[PDB]
Amino acid sequence: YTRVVWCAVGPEEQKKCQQWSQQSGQNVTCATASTTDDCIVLVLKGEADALNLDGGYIYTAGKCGLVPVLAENRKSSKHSSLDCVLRPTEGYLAVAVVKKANEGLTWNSLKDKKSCHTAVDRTAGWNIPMGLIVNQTGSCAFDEFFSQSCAPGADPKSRLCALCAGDDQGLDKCVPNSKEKYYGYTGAFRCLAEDVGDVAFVKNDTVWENTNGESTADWAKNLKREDFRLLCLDGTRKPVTEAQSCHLAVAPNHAVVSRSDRAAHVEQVLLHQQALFGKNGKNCPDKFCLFKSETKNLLFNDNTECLAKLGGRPTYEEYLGTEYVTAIANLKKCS
Amino acid sequence: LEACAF
Ligand SMILES: *[C@@H]1O[C@H](CO)[C@@H](O[C@@H]2O[C@H](CO)[C@@H](O)[C@H](O)[C@H]2NC(C)=O)[C@H](O)[C@H]1NC(C)=O
Ligand SMILES: *[C@@H]1O[C@H](CO)[C@@H](O[C@@H]2O[C@H](CO)[C@@H](O)[C@H](O)[C@H]2NC(C)=O)[C@H](O)[C@H]1NC(C)=O
Ligand SMILES: COc1ccc2cc([C@H](C)C(=O)O)ccc2c1
Ligand SMILES: *[C@@H]1O[C@H](CO)[C@@H](O)[C@H](O)[C@H]1NC(C)=O
Ligand SMILES: [Fe+3]
Ligand SMILES: [Zn+2]
Ligand SMILES: [Zn+2]
Repeated sequence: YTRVVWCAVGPEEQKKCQQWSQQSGQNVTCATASTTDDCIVLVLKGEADALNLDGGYIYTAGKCGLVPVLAENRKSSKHSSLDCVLRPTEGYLAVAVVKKANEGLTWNSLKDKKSCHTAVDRTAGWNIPMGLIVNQTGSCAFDEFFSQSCAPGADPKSRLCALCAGDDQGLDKCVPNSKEKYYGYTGAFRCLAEDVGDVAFVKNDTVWENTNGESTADWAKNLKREDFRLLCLDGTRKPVTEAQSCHLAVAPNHAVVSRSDRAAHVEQVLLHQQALFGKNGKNCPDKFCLFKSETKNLLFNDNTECLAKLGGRPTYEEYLGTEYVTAIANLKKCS
Repeated sequence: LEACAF
């Protein structure tokens, strides 16, 4: 058999990957790059085999020929006798979150406010809200809609990076990896929690997992769910219990991609690795947990219960869905 | 809506 080479985005992911590699007896080894796009390039060169991707990045990877292998499956909402690995994925709800105290703010008054995004090119942080905003404004000048933002991966001198904070030292402002304080789901929610932004584009789970003691992280440990509201597309504001009726979109779950020629090997190795290190895995929590990283969603989202098999051997367009692919394509016409 | 971006 062959070893599988995972691609870690940034140094925190690299550290977790190295622990995984050690624990797996080098069945998995690590390549690292500074951004998700550069990891996608390492895979296209054959210098890494695989990584797990948000759906917007799956679109970039899929245009370049890489294929989905296994998808994240989180805790099911409904009763299922199906094993996690065989359960169909349900998608997650992209939402726009504001502070309840910022009382005039709705979907229809977002112009010139400050925004927090997971990163450019990700589903809930970018493709869904900016695709909606382009469409509703009739303008491609989405870089002039919010007065200032943190949108990791944008030009660091531009308004879209003005709120990003970089690392402990203030280096790497706006880089699209976990070194940037406001990167990703939890970074973008922290950007709103600290009132750096007026609105965060994240998903429903983010708000629940970082409030009401669900996180003990310093910035999160005192946040209360009732101090947030979701913005609905009809201009109303709801409590964060109502995400099923006040979301922007339903997103396809993050998923592992690989070259087509290494997908079956990558699949087999991952099914075995999650049996050792997954939720209830033989060696988790004793030795290593693949789907934990103290809330920082490194390599995989912390709320992943397993990686699940895909039905229909889907192409990337099948896995993302036609409507979403079409939405991304429309937005990318602007740049 | 066609080629690889790299
Ligand atoms: C929004 O996200 C939260 C967090 O994932 C969901 O609440 C969890 O739901 C699972 C499955 O019902 C429960 O077993 C967990 O205990 C919940 N977690 C927490 C921290 O409360 C919630 O269901 C999601 N809302 C919608 C509409 O999907
Ligand atoms: C932004 O608007 C475009 C143009 O209306 C939307 O693209 C259409 O999507 C529908 C539903 O999937 C398709 O039947 C049409 O073929 C698409 N039109 C074109 C011209 O490509 C797009 O979905 C909208 N973006 C968002 C995020 O809602
Ligand atoms: C009608 O078009 C689709 C196709 C596939 C889908 C998959 C999913 C889940 C969440 C997934 O791809 O992980 C959700 C919605 C979808 C709509
Ligand atoms: C390493 O992989 C080989 C081949 O599948 C297998 O025999 C062994 O159990 C694997 N071990 C770990 C610890 O991942
Ligand atoms: Fe995502
Ligand atoms: Zn809906
Ligand atoms: Zn098919």
